[PDB]
Amino acid sequence: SRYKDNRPLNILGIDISKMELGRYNLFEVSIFLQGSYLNPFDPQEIDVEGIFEDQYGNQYRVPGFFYQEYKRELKNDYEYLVPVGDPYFKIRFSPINIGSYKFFIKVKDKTGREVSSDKYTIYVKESEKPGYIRVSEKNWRYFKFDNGRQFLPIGANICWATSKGTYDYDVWLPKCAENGGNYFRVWLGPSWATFALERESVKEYDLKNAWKLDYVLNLAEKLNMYIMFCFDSYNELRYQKEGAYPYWEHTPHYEKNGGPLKEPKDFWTNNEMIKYYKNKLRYIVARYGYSTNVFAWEFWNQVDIISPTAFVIGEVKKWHEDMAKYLNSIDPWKHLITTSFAFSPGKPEIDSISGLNFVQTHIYKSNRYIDALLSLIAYKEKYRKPHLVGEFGLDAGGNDLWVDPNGYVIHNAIWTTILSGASGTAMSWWWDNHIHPNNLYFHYRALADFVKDINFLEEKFERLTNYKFNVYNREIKVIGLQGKKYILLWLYNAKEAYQYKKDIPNMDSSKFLGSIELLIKPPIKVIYYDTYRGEKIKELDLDKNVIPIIEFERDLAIKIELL
Ligand SMILES: OC[C@H]1O[C@@H](O[C@H]2[C@H](O)[C@H](O)[C@H](O[C@H]3[C@H](O)[C@H](O)[C@H](O[C@H]4[C@H](O)[C@H](O)[C@H](O[C@H]5[C@H](O)[C@H](O)[C@H](O)O[C@@H]5CO)O[C@@H]4CO)O[C@@H]3CO)O[C@@H]2CO)[C@@H](O)[C@@H](O)[C@@H]1O
Ligand SMILES: OC[C@H]1O[C@@H](O[C@H]2[C@H](O)[C@H](O)[C@H](O)O[C@@H]2CO)[C@@H](O)[C@@H](O)[C@@H]1O
Repeated sequence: SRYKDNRPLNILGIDISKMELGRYNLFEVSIFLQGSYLNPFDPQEIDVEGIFEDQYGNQYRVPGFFYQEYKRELKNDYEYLVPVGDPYFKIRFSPINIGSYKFFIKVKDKTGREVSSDKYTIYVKESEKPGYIRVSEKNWRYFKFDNGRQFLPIGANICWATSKGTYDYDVWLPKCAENGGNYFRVWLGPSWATFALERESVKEYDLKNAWKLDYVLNLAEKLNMYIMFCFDSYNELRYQKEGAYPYWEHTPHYEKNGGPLKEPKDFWTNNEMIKYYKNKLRYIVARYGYSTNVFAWEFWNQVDIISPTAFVIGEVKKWHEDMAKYLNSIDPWKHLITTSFAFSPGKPEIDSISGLNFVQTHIYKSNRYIDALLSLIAYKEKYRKPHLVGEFGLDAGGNDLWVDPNGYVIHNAIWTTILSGASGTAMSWWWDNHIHPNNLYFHYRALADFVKDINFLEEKFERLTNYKFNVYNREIKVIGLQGKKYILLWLYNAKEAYQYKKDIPNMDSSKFLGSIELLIKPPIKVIYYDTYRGEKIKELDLDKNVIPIIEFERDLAIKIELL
């Protein structure tokens, strides 16, 4: 209990970040206090709350959180955080309406003593921010912002840094954002993760790693990127003898390391563990819930491959139902909630629960993965909520970087997923050893420039059918969407798309290859798009439903407008 206090409860000072701010912007309160508590991360020991009210009756109860300031520096090849001042408490709020808000602070500690502040008034003006990310009410396959604009996630996993810490995100995130990226995913566990909150303990959270997460969230704010926060990863509950990067013997949950659990199976039902997990969810909501740049709360990375001694489907299901209900109830902004599985088809008993707002697929597969992605996307339409292919790679034991240095595998996956009805791109692994050093960001820029001017929420897209190839001496296949105004095609050569040795294609041809006939009514405008250079190649006005295919090396995109 390094942070314990044993003084009578009193507010000593309050700092306010600004009295005028924009819609959805951060309003931060710093609270200096003394009190009686053993653990500032436990609301039964000390409970800080900010009570906000707008002009329209809406009240918000925002939990406060323990905070330490740091100053970062680079010590050769590793980040070092120097503490600045004593720790204190913060409240982080974001206004959804404009106009006036009144608020005050309430604090209660374990003695039952309660103190409060006077009421303060702030004023909120309109801003450029689109709001929080929600499921689209127009098309349940897709996400939107509160203001109605679509959110199509384009990006990759960027789940932890090297020893350089936040200084790696200083490099990766601007490169991603300038190439059309608006999404990434970070890990808040296991204990070795850059942003691990449960580093030494499951009862107290790591203030340095939480500060790094602040920093990276602030960088995403500046770059208009949106983050999935993955709270826990399967390794935490997987025994050393089971392989696959296990970590149970080292995890703070284990009694050997000071935690409440004698075995990982007890995670789902141990009363002490459940209480501390809820405290962690409260801490996460308190410290990060304000942010519209939090796209989603994700409970688990691949919960199905925890130890088989620990995976009890009914208990994992009930835990997800209960925690999703608790998290939603304490989150004033009601962020999206999800979870993930390593098994590519997922677990319908869990994917079907209403408290998970969208489903995911992880798939690592080397052979015919285009067909596998299409099949999984078609299959999971049964859930009637968005589908994110949250992890994708070859099944090559991490050897994607030597097998495919040009990123053709990533290329194939992002085009296939977006044009098959998934909510956004397939999200690659290997951000640090592959995407960045091989400079693969251009693939995302080409795709983003192709899709960004289409409102997917309103096209009523469905997977392409009713088509007829007429192509000789070549095997061309199609992934496509047919909408009320647009038809989007990705054509690929089946004999070239899975070969990765050749250099990046340089500029297709002037020649006719073949044709594809579509069940559509002319006239139409046809745009041919180079998926590697990310540019229009050719435009063609047509009076019939037979679309010529120009010569191309590996793959080609076509945008068709119904006139
Ligand atoms: O440096 C930080 C940290 O790294 C840790 O190791 C990392 C490792 O470097 C990779 O980045 C790896 O990436 C995998 C992620 O876990 C991801 O969620 C996903 O998960 C894998 C899973 O790890 C595992 O490989 C699993 O294996 C399958 C296997 O493919 C086959 O199906 C077999 O029959 O079953 C097992 C499952 O029982 O496959 C999952 C995907 O299906 O895939 C990513 C790529 O592999 O993450 C590691 C951490 O999880 C440690 O070295 C740590 O010490 C170090 O500090
Ligand atoms: O920050 C990510 C890693 O960057 C590395 O530097 C790269 C740099 O980003 C760029 O790609 C340049 O062309 O090559 C450098 C490596 O040769 C390293 O600084 C590494 O430590 C970082 O983790």
